[PDB]
Amino acid sequence: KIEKVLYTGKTHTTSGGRDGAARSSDGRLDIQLSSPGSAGTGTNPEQLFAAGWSACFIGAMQLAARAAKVTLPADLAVDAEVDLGTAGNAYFLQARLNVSVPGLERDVAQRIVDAAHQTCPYSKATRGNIDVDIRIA
Amino acid sequence: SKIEKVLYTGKTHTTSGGRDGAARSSDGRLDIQLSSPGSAGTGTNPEQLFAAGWSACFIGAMQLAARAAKVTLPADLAVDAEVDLGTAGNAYFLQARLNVSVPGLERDVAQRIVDAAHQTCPYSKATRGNIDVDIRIA
Repeated sequence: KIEKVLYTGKTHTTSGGRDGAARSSDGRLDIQLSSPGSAGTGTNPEQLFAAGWSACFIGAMQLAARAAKVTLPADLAVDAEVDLGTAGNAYFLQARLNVSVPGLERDVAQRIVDAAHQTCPYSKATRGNIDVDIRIA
Repeated sequence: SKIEKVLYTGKTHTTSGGRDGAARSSDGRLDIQLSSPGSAGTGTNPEQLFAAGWSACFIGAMQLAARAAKVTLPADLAVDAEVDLGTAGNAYFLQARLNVSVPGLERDVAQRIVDAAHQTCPYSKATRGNIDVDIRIA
């Protein structure tokens, strides 16, 4: 249970079927949507979740690196994949985050990635409910 | 291994500089700048992205339920989502509110579709028990 609310992201999302749209309250996000894998030019929940988790993960890595007095490489990146899949009539997500951290000693890099996976609120939100493979790539 | 068949994989490349960042999907369908919401930078953020993604996924689960029940959903269907980033102690957490608008649909049928979507939506499954989620129907 949150004690202090620091920021609220607000969106309005519409759909006419296969194609839709989502716009944030402040216009920062203004995107078209199309069903994942369909013919549409819009994005989808899997791409959105991959982007959002990856961003939050990098921020958590930066926090951890500060606490450890470690400088992260300029070329830090996360290549994420989020699958939609089924078992029977039931749908699930699963995720892979491949962290690119060139220049850091193995142990140092692993400690930072491990701290991030512990502190990242998206990682906390999904803990124990979906499979998540975090690797240094 | 909950998944037996993978239907779709979304792929992204994300970088940040700690003030600006960027995320781009492999097929360029998503191509966004990121900014800290504590700045007035024009980039988006993980809370907006999560709000949008869950909303999109929720609508898709409603569409699935409505199709099977032979229900026509309003063309002006909408989900208004809010995702809070908050703290307890020095630790960060999310919570969410989804407000579903289905103008013209009888409230009985709306409740059936919404209650079904919250059970079957993969984002709702992925977060179950870890964060507070309030679902309302306008």
